Amino acid sequence: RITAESVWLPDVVLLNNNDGNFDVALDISVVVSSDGSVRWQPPGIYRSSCSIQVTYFPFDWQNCTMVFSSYSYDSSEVSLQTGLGGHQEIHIHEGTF
Amino acid sequence: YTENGEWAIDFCPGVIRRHHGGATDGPGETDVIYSLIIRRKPLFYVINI
Amino acid sequence: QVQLVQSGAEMKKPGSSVKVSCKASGGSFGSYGIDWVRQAPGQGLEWMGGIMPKFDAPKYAEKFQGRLTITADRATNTAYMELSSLRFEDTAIYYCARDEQPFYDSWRGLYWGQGTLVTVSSASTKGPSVFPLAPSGTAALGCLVKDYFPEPVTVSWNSGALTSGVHTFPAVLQSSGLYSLSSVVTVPSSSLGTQTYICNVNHKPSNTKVDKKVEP
Amino acid sequence: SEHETRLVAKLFKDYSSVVRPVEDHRQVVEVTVGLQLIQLINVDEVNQIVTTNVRLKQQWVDYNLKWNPDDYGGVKKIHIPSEKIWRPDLVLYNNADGDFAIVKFTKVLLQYTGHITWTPPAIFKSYCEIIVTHFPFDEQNCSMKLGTWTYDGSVVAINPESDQPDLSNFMESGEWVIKESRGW
Amino acid sequence: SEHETRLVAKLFKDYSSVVRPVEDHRQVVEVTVGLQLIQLINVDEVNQIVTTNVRLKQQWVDYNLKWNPDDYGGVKKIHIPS
Amino acid sequence: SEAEGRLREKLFSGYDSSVRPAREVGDR
Amino acid sequence: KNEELRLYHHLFNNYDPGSRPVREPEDTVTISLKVTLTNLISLNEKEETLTTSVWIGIDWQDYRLNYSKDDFGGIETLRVPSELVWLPEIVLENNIDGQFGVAYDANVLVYEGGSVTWLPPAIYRSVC
Ligand SMILES: *[C@@H]1O[C@H](CO)[C@@H](O)[C@H](O)[C@H]1NC(C)=O
Repeated sequence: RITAESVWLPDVVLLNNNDGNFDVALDISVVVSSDGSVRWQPPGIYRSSCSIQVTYFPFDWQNCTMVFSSYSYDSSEVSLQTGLGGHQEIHIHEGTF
Repeated sequence: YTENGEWAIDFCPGVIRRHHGGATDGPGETDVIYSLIIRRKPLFYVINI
Repeated sequence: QVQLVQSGAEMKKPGSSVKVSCKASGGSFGSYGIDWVRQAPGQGLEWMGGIMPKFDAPKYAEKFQGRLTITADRATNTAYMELSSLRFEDTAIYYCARDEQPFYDSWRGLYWGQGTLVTVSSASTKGPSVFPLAPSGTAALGCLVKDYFPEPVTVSWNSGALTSGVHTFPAVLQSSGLYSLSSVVTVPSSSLGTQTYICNVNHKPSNTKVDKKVEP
Repeated sequence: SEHETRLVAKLFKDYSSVVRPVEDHRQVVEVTVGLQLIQLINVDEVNQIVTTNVRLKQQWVDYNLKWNPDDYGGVKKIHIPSEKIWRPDLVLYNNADGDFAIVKFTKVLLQYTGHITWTPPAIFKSYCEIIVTHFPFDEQNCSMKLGTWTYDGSVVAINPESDQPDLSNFMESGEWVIKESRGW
Repeated sequence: SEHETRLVAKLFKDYSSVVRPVEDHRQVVEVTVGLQLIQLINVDEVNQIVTTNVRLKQQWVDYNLKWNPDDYGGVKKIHIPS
Repeated sequence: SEAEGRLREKLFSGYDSSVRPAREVGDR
Repeated sequence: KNEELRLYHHLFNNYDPGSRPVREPEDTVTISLKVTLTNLISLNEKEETLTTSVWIGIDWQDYRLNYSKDDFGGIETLRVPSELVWLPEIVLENNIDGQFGVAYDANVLVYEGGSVTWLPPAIYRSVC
């Protein structure tokens, strides 16, 4: 368990933030396995831009996205994939949500 | 300069003050004070209220 | 290493316009630090124009004002010149000289292109007439290659077997607009009666192939 | 990695971010400035302040940050922290109550030729004269003056990247329509 | 200016800010606390909060930060980051 | 742990956290 | 070799920004002050706060940073970060929000003859 600032991190940020804050709320620590695998689970408080469909307000539904990408590295340097461990969803823990 | 929508700056003199230079006061102090004299444009309150 | 590559050589006629490019690789160049310098045949270097950070706009010599346009494109690392209303006197080798970081009110030109030859001529493609320069203890003989356009011509002696003492002069442009040169060789006077001497003249634009035997 | 580690160590052994990154002090640093408008957050009529979310793309050459790719395994481009290098000090002159200069120091893309690309984000709070005569049918011309605060044109030259701002990634606004945009 | 530079270099050669600045660890540091009230900004009756602008004047003696003014060109006082 | 400290020293000797991990050029 | 780097090493290799630029302790440093106002943002009556956008013109002499253009290739000006030179530490005393300092620490301009210029911009929230 190593402080995140001590290792290389991918500069993955919320691109569609609304308040100008791109980064995570707390850097915390990464978990490094003996094979070089690095797992990082930082907390984040995010304010993302969401275009409101106002037509049926208040009987409305919204489609609010959180766009995450590397700010600097191109696709030829850092490649992204959806996290899983075929579960392409936001994880909501039912007990503690 | 774009004037404030509600406030017009009429005067703005500056003065260099010196004080606490007496023996009892001890080491002297100084500062610069600018006095922004600003006039409100009351049009909103006249029309609306 | 930084390289400047200019466009190819151009054959033009009077009154037309020529545009020469100058593309850079191995380095990063900007909107300034571009200067064009022509060298007319058998003459010295001459500054034509350029762009300096001080004027933030091209400046030209009085000789070229109204006829010359100089531009530089930072995004594609290339610069151009465009000289219009071409004259016979505009025949020259045109160079681009550049600096990656421009001087404010002067220029240095650390990086030069290979140069482009622009020939403004109303003549047409024409082959040479080859005449002997007959030998009158060393004797001299040669071949007069006259009235051809365009350059170049290649001259060899005895199918390349005779190279010692051979001097092929640079071509001279005549007032008619056609070129002329002479190729000469010094040989022992005793060998004039025993040895054959033939100059092999080639002009590719006309497909002229002449083997002229030179004898007294 | 090892090649890039060696390259970074070589580059920043005797580097100085104080002086301008020129071979000769009589040379000018040319900075290509390109503003990308991502979002029009708010138009404040009362305080005369337009808030926008922008990317301020800056491009310039650093003479001392050059290398031969053949000497480092063919590495032709790297990403380095922007805080370590000299940068131009672009400031929003008409800043109303936001930040005057860039505060989000994202990474620069550095080429082996010394070319730098730095594209930090910013929240521009600009002071624009709001004419409310035709409200809500009003049209507003709002500007953003940018320049090097402490460098003059004789040591640092700035040129627009394009004649217009980049609106390719602009999010649609539910309150305003941008009729025209242009950079002079 | 050079006298002050030499003095500051001498003072902080082997200085420690974590330990109380006393000759003996059994000695007490005496701190004189004086509160200057500049402005009463607001009184919040709901949340029961009083917000004020103040200057908290603090005066103590650091045993290790002493010098002879004759040895440093007559410098009798300096300004140091807290 | 002393062993953990030794392992950390071994790992971070010559390690640059600003350099992306790529053993060969072109590795993603 | 860039002449700016040679000048910077000449001026700052042996230099203390913590000490005032005075040959004797009893000498005074004179600061030439100009305050330029760009925008009056608002006067909040409820909080009794005036918000302004200004930039302060600060000029003074530093004999330690004295140089001649002739000895350094004609350089008449040098930009360095303000954290490397002594500053008089000018603050707005009557601020209401606790923000005493300037908004952006701009470079100081070190002219020949020991003349130092600092022109930082600031956002101030002052008591009114
Ligand atoms: C700086 O030094 C020169 C001599 O090199 C002197 O002529 C000049 O007056 C000095 N400037 C100051 C500190 O006033």
